[PDB]
Amino acid sequence: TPWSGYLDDVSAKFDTGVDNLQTQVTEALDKLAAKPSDPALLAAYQSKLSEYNLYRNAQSNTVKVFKDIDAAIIQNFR
Amino acid sequence: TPWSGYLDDVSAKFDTGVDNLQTQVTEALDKLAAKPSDPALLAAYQSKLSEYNLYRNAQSNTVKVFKDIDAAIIQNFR
Amino acid sequence: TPWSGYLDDVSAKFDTGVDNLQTQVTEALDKLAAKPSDPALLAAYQSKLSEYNLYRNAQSNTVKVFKDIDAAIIQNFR
Amino acid sequence: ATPWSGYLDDVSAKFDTGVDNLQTQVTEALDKLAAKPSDPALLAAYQSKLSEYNLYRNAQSNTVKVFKDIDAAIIQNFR
Amino acid sequence: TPWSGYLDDVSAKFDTGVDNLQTQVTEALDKLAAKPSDPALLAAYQSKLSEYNLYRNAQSNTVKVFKDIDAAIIQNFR
Amino acid sequence: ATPWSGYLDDVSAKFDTGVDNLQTQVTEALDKLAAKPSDPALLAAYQSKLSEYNLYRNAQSNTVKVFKDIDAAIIQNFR
Amino acid sequence: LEEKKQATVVSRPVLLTQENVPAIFDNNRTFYTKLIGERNVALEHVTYGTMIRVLPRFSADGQIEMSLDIEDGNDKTPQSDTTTSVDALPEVGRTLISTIAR
Amino acid sequence: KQNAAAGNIKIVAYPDTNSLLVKGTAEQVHFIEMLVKALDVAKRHVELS
Repeated sequence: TPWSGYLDDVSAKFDTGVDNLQTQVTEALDKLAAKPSDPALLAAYQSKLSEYNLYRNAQSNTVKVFKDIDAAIIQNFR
Repeated sequence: TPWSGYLDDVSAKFDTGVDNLQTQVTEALDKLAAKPSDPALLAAYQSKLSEYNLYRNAQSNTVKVFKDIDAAIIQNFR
Repeated sequence: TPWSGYLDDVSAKFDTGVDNLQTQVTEALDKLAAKPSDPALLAAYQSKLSEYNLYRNAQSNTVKVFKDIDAAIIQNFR
Repeated sequence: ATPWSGYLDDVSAKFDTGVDNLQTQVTEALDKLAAKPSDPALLAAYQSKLSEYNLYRNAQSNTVKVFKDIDAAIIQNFR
Repeated sequence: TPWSGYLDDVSAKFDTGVDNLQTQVTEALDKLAAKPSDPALLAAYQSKLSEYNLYRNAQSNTVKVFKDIDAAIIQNFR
Repeated sequence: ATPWSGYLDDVSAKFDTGVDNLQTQVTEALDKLAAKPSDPALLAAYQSKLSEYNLYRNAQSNTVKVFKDIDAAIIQNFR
Repeated sequence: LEEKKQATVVSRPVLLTQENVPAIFDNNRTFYTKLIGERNVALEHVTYGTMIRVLPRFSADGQIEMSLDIEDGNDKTPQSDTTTSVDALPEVGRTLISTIAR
Repeated sequence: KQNAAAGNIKIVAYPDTNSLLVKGTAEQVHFIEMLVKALDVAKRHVELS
């Protein structure tokens, strides 16, 4: 098994939580690229790009908070 | 079930509120194109096109505002 | 939840201070999405959405400030 | 009891209680005009109600936006 | 009134710096609301509302500046 | 061989492979029009092509900017 | 007036694939009602089309299992306003099915 | 060895041939095999009118 710590477990919870978004985004992009002027494709792309943006933000903000909590404990071993 | 976020729900509310507008607005055009000089056809089409316009506008602005309310909270985790 | 901290309490003061806004925006949207072209409904929804924005925003800034007020205190225990 | 209502709701509703019944008057004027579109006195009557209604909705929504922008700028300085 | 700090003093100096604008703006609001089509009432409102906006913005930035000076000094007690 | 290209370049290039020929069509439409700038059959065509070109460019740039901001916001957390 | 009408249409697509390999077949075609003349009505037409998307699996019992998406029908055409063509091209529906079968 | 840990097993799906790759000890492989064949069964067909 590839060794995984705790941080990469917290990080993975988001990845499996948003089951298929990662691919839905590129699918929507390839349709939009096939016909930029269609409003039904536009209005569908907006919602996916926004969901993706928020997902990535929350993910990394959480990883950072945990690393700060652990470093503050390890500082007290000495 | 299929994966869908909160922005997807807010968006789909409109699509399920306008039961059939997306088709009617197309058929109206198809008829009009057959005989542009009929005033009854013109009159109908004007109202349909205008309704489709407002529907897309409201749908987009609302998604934007919920994206901003989310981003503001995410920023404060740190 | 059974256990509730100080920050929990301060957060919950807003949730109980706005009696049911969390519902009023949901059902105002349900009404508007059904008829996107009614000015009476648009003029209602603008207000309820704005109120919901200012509420969610100030709740989070206040919790952030109270966290930092005392993260600075427990730093002096050592 | 009565439903909860913020400050912006109140600034909005001061119009809906200021223009006493314009929202009914406009639908009455339209229902009369649609009966006989070629009456000069009916067209002359409807033009005024429609214009007043337009202005009323504009002033209402612009004022709500301005207050929402004065509030967000204070809330941002809490941090 | 019973207890006030230096920041409270800085703030209050605006609340008394403008004598009556706090009422004038609410007064003009309902004069207009009674007759939203009067040009004189519109022009009267536009300037009072602009002055109220600038009054609140100018008030808040100053209080923040003073908070940052005081926090900077207190940081060096240790 | 071929020059190095990043993720943002792959995104920008998707649109260009999507609109197979628009870049040429927009030129030749203009030269037909400018040779006889008073034929409604040429004018109605050019209106369409120019609109399509506008929307294409404008969507491409906004998408690239959003992906930039996502990455800069992740990198800001390495420290 | 008294009128009687009977109609029949049969269509069959064939697609070659390999075990575990997804595959798709897609077709569209048009037909023209030959109502003819110079003092004629506009020549009406109808268009029919089909999707199949499939994924096959061999089972040791000598059974084939398929995941199936099927879409079929003909294009909605209000423009075919004519009464004179009561000999219309036959209106089939529009249908979507997705399922698995063995 | 007979006392190897359960957490050491790895499973990799291989759709190209509709098969699985399993890595572990002999006894672990055996148990996995038994579980696999305790899990997969030919589903029944249902028709709805």
